[PDB]
Amino acid sequence: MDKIVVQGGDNRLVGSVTIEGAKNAVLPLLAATILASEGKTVLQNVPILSDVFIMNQVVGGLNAKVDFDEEAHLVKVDATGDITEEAPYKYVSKMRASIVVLGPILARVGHAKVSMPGGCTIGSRPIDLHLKGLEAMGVKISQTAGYIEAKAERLHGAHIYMDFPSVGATQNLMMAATLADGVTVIENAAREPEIVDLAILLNEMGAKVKGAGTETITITGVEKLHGTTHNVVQDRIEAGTFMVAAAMTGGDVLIRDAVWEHNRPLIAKLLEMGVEVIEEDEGIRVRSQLENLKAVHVKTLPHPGFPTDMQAQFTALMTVAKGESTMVETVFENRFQHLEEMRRMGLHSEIIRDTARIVGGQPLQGAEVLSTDLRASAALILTGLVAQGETVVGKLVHLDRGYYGFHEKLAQLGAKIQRIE
Amino acid sequence: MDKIVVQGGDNRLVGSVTIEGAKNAVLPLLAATILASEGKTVLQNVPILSDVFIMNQVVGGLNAKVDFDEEAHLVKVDATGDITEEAPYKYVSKMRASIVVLGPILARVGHAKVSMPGGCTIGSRPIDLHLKGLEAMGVKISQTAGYIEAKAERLHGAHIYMDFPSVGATQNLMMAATLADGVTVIENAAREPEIVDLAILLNEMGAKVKGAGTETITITGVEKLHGTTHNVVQDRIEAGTFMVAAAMTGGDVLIRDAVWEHNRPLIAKLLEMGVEVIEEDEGIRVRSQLENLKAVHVKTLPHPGFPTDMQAQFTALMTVAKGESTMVETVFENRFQHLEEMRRMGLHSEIIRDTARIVGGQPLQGAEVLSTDLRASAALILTGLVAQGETVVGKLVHLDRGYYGFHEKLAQLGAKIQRIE
Ligand SMILES: *[C@](C)(OP(=O)(O)O)C(=O)O
Ligand SMILES: *[C@](C)(OP(=O)(O)O)C(=O)O
Ligand SMILES: [Cl-]
Ligand SMILES: [Cl-]
Repeated sequence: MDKIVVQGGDNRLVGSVTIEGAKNAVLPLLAATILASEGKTVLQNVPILSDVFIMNQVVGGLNAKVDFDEEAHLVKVDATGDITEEAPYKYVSKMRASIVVLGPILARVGHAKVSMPGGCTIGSRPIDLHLKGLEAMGVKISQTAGYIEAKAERLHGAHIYMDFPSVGATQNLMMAATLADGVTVIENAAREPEIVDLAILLNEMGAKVKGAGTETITITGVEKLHGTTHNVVQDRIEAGTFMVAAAMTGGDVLIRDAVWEHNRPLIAKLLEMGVEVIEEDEGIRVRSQLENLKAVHVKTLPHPGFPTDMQAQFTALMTVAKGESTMVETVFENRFQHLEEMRRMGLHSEIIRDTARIVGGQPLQGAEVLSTDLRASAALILTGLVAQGETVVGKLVHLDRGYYGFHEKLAQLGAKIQRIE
Repeated sequence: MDKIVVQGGDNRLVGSVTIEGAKNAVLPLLAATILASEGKTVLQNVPILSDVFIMNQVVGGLNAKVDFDEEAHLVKVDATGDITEEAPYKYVSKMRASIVVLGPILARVGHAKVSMPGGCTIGSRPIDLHLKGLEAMGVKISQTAGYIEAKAERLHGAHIYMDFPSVGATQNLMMAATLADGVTVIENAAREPEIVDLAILLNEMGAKVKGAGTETITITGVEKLHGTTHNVVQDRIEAGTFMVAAAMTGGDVLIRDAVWEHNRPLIAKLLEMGVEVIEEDEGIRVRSQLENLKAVHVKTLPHPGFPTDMQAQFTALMTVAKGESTMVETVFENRFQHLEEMRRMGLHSEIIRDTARIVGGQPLQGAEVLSTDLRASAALILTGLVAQGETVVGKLVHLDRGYYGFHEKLAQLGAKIQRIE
């Protein structure tokens, strides 16, 4: 379909950029609207992304009324009617994150039918942590012709120790627990900012959720939740993507209203590399002198460690620094596909299992490249800014799941970039 | 788009099956036709596959005349004219194996322009072994706007120790060596049957290639090669796929004219599992009693070890054996994607890095599933034969690269299977 075309070199980025609401918070926040049996829920700062339109179809398919005012970045949900139980294959097959309606359907309805997710290109993503935790809460799981068929005669709390701090499983279990009998304790919980924002929404709806952001979340079940109005937290991955873009072009960019505390492990590694990062009244400013950039080691880890969703973009910055950088991806088994396409731009990298070694300063050239996944697409476009000549990036269906107007925002900062239909 | 629909649970396969010429031999054999400056080359037993049509476009684009008589399974090549140098992005981006014209173009023309391959879904596949070996032969490598630019002022032999026995790099280097000055020795060479068949063709064309099938290939360069007529070796992966299908359905199938020596590590593991494998005058017969199948351990390795191109299909057979089987995939890093789609059919598997553990005897159900790659597609269809209910397999573009008439061959053995347009 469309292509993004970048004229390489001389793309120093200068100016200010507005960041959308978080893709990875709005999807579970929309799932949470099913819990409210009284009042309507309004989410503000909603990003206009393909994944949001799909989740609105999933929630609407449960007999909730979903209205998306795109100009106002607002979604209104009326879940006060009789909620139904099915999340069909036609939606789950297009977006794995659809799975986070399982918990709220079980809490509100007591039974659910959710298509089992299949393979994902960036790694094996089994949902046993979701299903094991729900079984501990009294849910009987069957699987029939591709569907998870879940029944809770009397959903109840459980003391769950997570083998891994799964973001999606933590969200599913927290939401199921809000209307379960008694207390649920999730040990080794995901600590990501999106977990915190979901807990804020649930507490605004009349739930009793404590500890979000720590390794232990405690939920005290209640009889019913109420709708509320809530601003989606800023997208820290879109914010971090523009911080990386500023750093690798020797730019000076103000990322408007960026949250320092969400951006911590990225900001610390940018400061270690020699990038300047300044907290100002209107946002976080990122500036760099290209000759000051030094190679670093990064290891992706569950929050508060370095976020896997920033890894591909950070490897693009490692290409311009001085020395050999090392990126260790521990969260996803197969998230270095962008480094394979970057070979076409002249980038040599050494990949052994979960570790990529990248010598900075190689003389890259623009080439025709194809996106394999959302963050890989952004990493290819960022590398196109610094390569010599013209880069053409295709398979933009991936970029459109998580960035709104990426080429327009880069062009207003001074990049020679166009999106051609 | 097209779908394969399987009615499962009762699909004992009985009868005889014809196997096509090898997709992994015909592609390098077609590249080798560029070496012949006198006489035309005729390949017989050519399979009707999408990859063959692309390779015919690559070779035709070098100013060789390529005629494919599909009814006769015959390709005729006239490379006696002035051969050109470019293998463009529009072909390499659709088929990585296009890269094996680099060696023969350098041998025949002395310069080449070949699009650099990018990412592949089943694993990182860098071509450094190809380029390092060509540099040792006097080729100067540049990279410009996505293309490998290669020039050999006077191509010559080299004593190359391969870091890994790469099939494609071994093919590229042995073809380049045929017209180089002096002797080339490839240590730690690929030993696969497709290497042996390519060496047979080169020797029939007047080359001096010795040692194919062993860890050391020696090539003595000559001035020019001549066209010849050659039967493509039988596809041992299609043959092995029907051996696995017979075993997992408790069938009795004669795989016509199968070559025992090419099928060795697969046959030995089938015998260890309890399958009966009988060498007969018309082919290799595979029979099994389902209650006799026992779990086994398999590790993929370079030939003569167990072939990675049989791994996915063999994991489908592991689902019906008694006990816990283990599959270690050492050749590719991302080749367990079919096991994630198989969770939709009810299959639980434990995947840690390169190792998959599969408990046999789980009660699988048919579901709608999507192919991720060629051998994964075959593995999903085979699992559909034994699951209870209807399996629908999509994304058949992958299957069509390596199997001709797969659903028709299974239906004539008794499978309840249809390909719907
Ligand atoms: C991965 C990216 O999951 P999703 O697309 O989000 O369902 C995939 O399917 O490749
Ligand atoms: C792998 C399968 O290589 P190819 O398709 O053969 O070029 C890929 O590109 O996914
Ligand atoms: Cl389904
Ligand atoms: Cl021979």
